[PDB]
Amino acid sequence: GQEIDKADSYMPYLIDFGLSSKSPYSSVKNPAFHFWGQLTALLLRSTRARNAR
RNA sequence: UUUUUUUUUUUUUUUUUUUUUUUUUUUUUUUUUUUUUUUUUUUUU
Repeated sequence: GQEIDKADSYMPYLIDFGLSSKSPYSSVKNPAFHFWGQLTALLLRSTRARNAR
């Protein structure tokens, strides 16, 4: 019920439209996931994931 | 012609000092040369 897959939604602008002030979708709030994700990606020859914090 | 220690004397003989010391240790603290507001490819459509 968060319209995150919907074509033209407000969701992508939750921060700047001031709908939210603490994003659930952020990587700060998703630290473990962000890691494991980028790590696997890197082993799989990603260049994007190379410089991920 | 020599002489054949780039040896030498008079004792001597730590580029040893004793006065006590002896972390080029002080800490009252307090110790990521971390820090928060999201964020977190020196990503772009």
